[PDB]
Amino acid sequence: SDIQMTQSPSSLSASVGDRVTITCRASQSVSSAVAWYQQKPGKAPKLLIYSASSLYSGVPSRFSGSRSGTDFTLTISSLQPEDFATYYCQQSYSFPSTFGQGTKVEIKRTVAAPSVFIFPPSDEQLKSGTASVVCLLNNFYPREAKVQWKVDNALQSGNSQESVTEQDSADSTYSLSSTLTLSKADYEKHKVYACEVTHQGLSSPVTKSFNRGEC
Amino acid sequence: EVQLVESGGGLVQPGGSLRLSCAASGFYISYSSIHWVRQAPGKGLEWVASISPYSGSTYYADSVKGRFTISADTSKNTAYLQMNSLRAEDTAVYYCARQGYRRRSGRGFDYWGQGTLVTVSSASTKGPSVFPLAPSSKSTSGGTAALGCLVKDYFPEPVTVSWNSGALTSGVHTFPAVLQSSGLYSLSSVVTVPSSSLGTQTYICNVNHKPSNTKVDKKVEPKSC
RNA sequence: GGUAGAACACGUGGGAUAGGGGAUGACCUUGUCGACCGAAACACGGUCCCCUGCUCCUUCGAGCUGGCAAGGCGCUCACAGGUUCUAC
Repeated sequence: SDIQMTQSPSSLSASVGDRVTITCRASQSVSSAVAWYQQKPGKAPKLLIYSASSLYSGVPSRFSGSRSGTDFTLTISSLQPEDFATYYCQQSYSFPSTFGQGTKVEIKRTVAAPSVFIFPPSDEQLKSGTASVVCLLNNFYPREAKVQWKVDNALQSGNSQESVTEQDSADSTYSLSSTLTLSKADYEKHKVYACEVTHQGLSSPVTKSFNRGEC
Repeated sequence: EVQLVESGGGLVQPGGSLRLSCAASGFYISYSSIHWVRQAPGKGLEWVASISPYSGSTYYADSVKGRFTISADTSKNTAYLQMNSLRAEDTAVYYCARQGYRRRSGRGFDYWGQGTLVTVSSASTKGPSVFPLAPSSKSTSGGTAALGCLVKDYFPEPVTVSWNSGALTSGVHTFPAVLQSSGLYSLSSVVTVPSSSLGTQTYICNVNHKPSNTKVDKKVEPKSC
């Protein structure tokens, strides 16, 4: 049987300056041949800790690692806005080497209302035969938010997609895009289009609307 | 300047083969151990294989035994990973990493590569359509406005979106792609800029899709109102 | 041709509980179980005993143990035998 490493927790959210500890338990004895890596979304992982208790050259002193038998703890004494990543423990005691499930560390922040914008379909897209109207929620916190679409004051369901960015590393905010896709005939069949956003930073749902064919 | 540049990744049919290359610069792989680790989209790091510096000894994962083969060339200073009989489970971003020196560090991977994407699908390649999301004229005369680009109907991943040929970085948000019902991918990239410069500064989004070799430089202009 | 002895290489059968108030032959190989080096997880080449023990005219010295296990050789005891040499 190979050596599996269970990481704990799978996710957490701590404030700036908080002391965050991530544990990693080996299935069996792996000596002190464990390492802690930090990976940004869509980026190459960086070596933070080697040999359980030694920090790699160039890593800030806020990162530390310790070993208690089979348990290995990666600690951040004062969390920074730039410490947003998924952290991984990897054993190098025997082959095949294995990683941990990973701990995605989030940075807790004060509630910030989003900036809501709306974009009608381009003329080029109308030439292509389709029509996608975009709704942008920029720089907010927390990540939870709800977006609804109103076509001539009528709710829509199933015909809208949404995507969420990762946390900025200087403000810890989020950005959400909501795309409502229709055919050219269905887009031209109606008149006014509205995006209604509900977020905790708001006391009332913010609605951004536009009348098609007019600017 | 230790660096690892990877190549050879792309779209492979369900069952084909593919050889990934990992060129090194700033060091010689003959004195280090070279590891391959993969990551499925949205999943954790998965150790694939490893090759040792002075014996050529290889080690593989229980899920890629027999199908995969790791190798290295000292004269060309380049590692290789030949994968055969690829299935949907192998679709992932593959990284090659250097196991650092035993005095400086331990057995940890000090230097890594940017990775290369391998998609195991029988679907076809489609170039994206780029549409401008112009800043609205009726935006309540705010201090900052938003403008962007919609990159729609492409397959497979990924696309590289920049602004002003990589000159505008602050305030840029390139949302992750969303796999829609048509089997294609669609995303947007927006940017917040001072609305007092919409009539002077030219804002252009640059979209690159290497799987289809399609580059588009779409200019974003506000409509007359 | 006899008696006796010695030096060698052997055969067979035995022997080896204990380290700082003192274990070992601190031999060779393999397996093992550990740390750490050589740009070095395996393979290759190495290191990990102050004291103490043993050896030697490296003798204010010098050389031989990271631990364990097995096998071999070695040390020791007894029984003879073999070759060579010596004395009568």
